[PDB]
Amino acid sequence: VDAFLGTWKLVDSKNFDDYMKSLGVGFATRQVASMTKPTTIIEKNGDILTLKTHSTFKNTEISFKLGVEFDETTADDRKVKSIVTLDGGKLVHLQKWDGQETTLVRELIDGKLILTLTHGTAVCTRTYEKEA
Repeated sequence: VDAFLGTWKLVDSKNFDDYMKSLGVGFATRQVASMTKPTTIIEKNGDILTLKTHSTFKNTEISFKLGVEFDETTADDRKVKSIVTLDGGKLVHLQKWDGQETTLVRELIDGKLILTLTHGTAVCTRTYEKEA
């Protein structure tokens, strides 16, 4: 997990508004979150991986041990069971709640954190460059 550890600012968000409508997010939060560029910062302690998404809405902190499902409240106010494991340098995250489940697949392509947000026929592929 070493290549993840660093500060990362949003460079591109392809298909963001299509993913936000598939989940159920109203027009003012859907438009302000596309204008916002949030800073994802992955850190370490002793197996406790602290991923801090610093947005102009609510700052979400997730603390995770690689193969452990944890109950978490999101920035859109939702109880979600959150299972992230490492697949050869790839944090394959799955947040699941009452029929609806979104995958947050984070993959290093040429020093860039590619956050692939897939739900109901709308994949938002988000390029982040390293600011560390």
